[PDB]
Amino acid sequence: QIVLTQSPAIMSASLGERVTMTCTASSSISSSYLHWYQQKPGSSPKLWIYSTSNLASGVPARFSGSGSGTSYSLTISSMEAEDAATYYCHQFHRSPYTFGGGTKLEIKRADAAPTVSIFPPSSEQLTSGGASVVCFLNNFYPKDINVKWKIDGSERQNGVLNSWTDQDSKDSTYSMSSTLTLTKDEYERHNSYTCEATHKTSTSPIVKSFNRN
Amino acid sequence: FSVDEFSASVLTGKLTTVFLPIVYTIVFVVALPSNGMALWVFLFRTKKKAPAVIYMANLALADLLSVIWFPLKIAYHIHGNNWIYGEALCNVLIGFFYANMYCSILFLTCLSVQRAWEIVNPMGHSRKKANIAIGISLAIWLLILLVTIPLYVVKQTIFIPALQITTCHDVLPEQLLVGDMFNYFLSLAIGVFLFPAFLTASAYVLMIRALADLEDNWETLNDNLKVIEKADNAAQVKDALTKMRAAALDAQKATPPKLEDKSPDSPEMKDFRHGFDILVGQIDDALKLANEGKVKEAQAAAEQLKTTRNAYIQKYLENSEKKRKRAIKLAVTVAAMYLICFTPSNLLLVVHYFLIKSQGQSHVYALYIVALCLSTLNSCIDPFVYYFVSHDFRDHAKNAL
Amino acid sequence: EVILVESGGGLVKPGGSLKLSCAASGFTFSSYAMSWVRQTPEKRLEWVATISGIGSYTYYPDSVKGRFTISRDNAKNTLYLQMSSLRSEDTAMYYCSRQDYYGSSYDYWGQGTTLTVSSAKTTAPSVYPLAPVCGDTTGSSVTLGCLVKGYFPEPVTLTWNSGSLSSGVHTFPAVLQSDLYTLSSSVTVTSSTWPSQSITCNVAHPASSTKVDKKIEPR
Repeated sequence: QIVLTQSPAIMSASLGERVTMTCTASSSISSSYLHWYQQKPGSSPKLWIYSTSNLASGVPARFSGSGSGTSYSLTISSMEAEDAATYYCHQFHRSPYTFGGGTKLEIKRADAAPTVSIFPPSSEQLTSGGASVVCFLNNFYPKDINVKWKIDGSERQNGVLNSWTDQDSKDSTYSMSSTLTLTKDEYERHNSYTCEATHKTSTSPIVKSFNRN
Repeated sequence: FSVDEFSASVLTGKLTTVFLPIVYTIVFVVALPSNGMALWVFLFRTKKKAPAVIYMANLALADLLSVIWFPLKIAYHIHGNNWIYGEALCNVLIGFFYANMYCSILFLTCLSVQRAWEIVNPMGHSRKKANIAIGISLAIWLLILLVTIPLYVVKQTIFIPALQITTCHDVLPEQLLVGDMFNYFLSLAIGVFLFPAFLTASAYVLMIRALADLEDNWETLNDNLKVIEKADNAAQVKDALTKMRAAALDAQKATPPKLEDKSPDSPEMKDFRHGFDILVGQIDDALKLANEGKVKEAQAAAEQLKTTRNAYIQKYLENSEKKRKRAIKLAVTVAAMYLICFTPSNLLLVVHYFLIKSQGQSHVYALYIVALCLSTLNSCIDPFVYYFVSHDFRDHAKNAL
Repeated sequence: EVILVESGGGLVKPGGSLKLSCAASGFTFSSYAMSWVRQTPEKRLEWVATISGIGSYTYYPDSVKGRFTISRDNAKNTLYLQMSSLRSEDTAMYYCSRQDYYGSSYDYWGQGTTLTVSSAKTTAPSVYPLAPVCGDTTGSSVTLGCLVKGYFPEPVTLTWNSGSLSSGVHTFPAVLQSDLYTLSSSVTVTSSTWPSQSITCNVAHPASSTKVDKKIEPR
């Protein structure tokens, strides 16, 4: 049971860069046993570099894996848009045949400010039962973001539901959606609903809040 | 735990379980008694004890020390490549296999060079040259014992669950040592294969040519003799006698084939040179008549030269053309041994471990196996070597059959 | 050249039995070794079982061994993987792979099959139209939202106005919480776009067979 650690687990790189990603092992593995795999969301992880250096059929010349023993690494001479996928290192030296963590490769672009837009619970939802306060954060860079739910200044941890999206194919921007679940009886007892959104673009978070009636 | 599919098919195929044990069985039946008798002849029937005999004795010894283990080698393959005799006993077979592989090349280089050296620049210390050749053999034996250490000391057996067999040599138990294995067999393929092959080939280059030069001197002697009997002018007789003299003096310096291992100081060797002293003296008798002015009288002395040539010369220089033919057949024998046993093995040994180092598997695995199998044929070709070199081996070879 | 497809999966009751079929084409099935590799919801790959091409030669890791039974069929050219005493840890995407050599590993992969091991009942999705607040329409770009809460199992077909628009549309993936998936989707449209014409959301569930279309209204 050899443990394969992939450093880094997530990395941003602009087009035309010398991209390098390492795969570290607990014990010594033969250079004939470490194989690389490329995985695009939805699709199966297909073979890329077999036995640390040798390239598979249909794999571009820009890829040239190097490393033996304990240190192993995937090297890309020229970074491209299609390269944006998760990379896994596999070993067949000792059972169980363990897989790597996964180096998520993403396109490095200009840092964008999140466009925070709050939504009050639907009248159809309120009459039927519950009341969910949905807040959207669209187009921002990098993936590093943190949202905060506050009811009349008081921090709320209960009912907070968070969903995240991967890098876009058109402009490579990230998006986040936050939902605050409450009941009909507890929603009426409050007046204001605050929502703070910390980002690397500015020290003062983008706040979008609404007042009842 | 589980090898690649290509290896697993070979390890269950008829190539290893049927073809190999048959070829190995043949080698056992053929090589064991042939080298067994050859070793006996070199020790208890050869009373010459020349450096050539010593090299051939170790060659036969290298053969024997490997073929004796073949009954366990044959049984191994018949039972689907499964070793049940122990790790130590596996490493024994592996050791003696590669030992005969490399001893054969080195002892062939010694033998070929030695025999070529006795023609170009012969010496006269048959007792000392023998002691030297023994020491060289001990040096070779110990150098190989030391070079085969990374084959003796490493784990060479592995149990394959999917195949339910224990492979010896055929599967590398530690795939992390491929890097070391590659360089190792690449070192041997250069220093213990190519380098001795270069010295072996060029040895026959000098040997054959010199044995064709002895043929040239005999040819020039018979060609110029025919010219004198057909010539008319004094200039044609004077030059042909000077050319016939030069060829006769060079042929006297060379060693005759009937008395091979006979020292240059022996009475048999003195008889060959005695016939030349009567011949050279007769050329001098002809030149004296030619220098004075007697042309028809030079011409009559050539008839006396044919009498000495048919009595003393056509008895010793009688079978020098038969000696040339033996050297050629020897060069053919050796070349076939390199073409079949040495070249396919050493080349693929590098190729095999190169692919395992690069991809973790080699498609030449089947060729690697066939190569290693055909390499054992050298001990079947080795008796042909003794036949063309040893004169005593021929007697025991002919009398037996 | 070589293509593989996985069949089975779906919603399975924890502590049961299921079969997964892997179809093969373009090569000689007996001439190559086969294997199954799973991928957890956290996108982390894990080895399950590898079967030798010669015959019935099975081997599983300690955590998998004793439950999973990898079945091979050379005559039918279809690879099987039967399970027993299923756990909630088994909730993963099971991929089929062809192992050519140990040093070549899995050169050809399948497509994957979704396995959701849960006892949670088939719940119908609830669609709620979300719109900008009172009198705030004084913007260059107006964002519109939708929420699909309380549905099991995944996935759901969400398209704004029967897939007529995709510009500035971000469909967020569902996160499992209290045995009920929660989905959200944002659409950014021009000031003159809404509320000029009806910007409705089309939501469809395949397991429960429910198709709901909600009209987004400012009040």
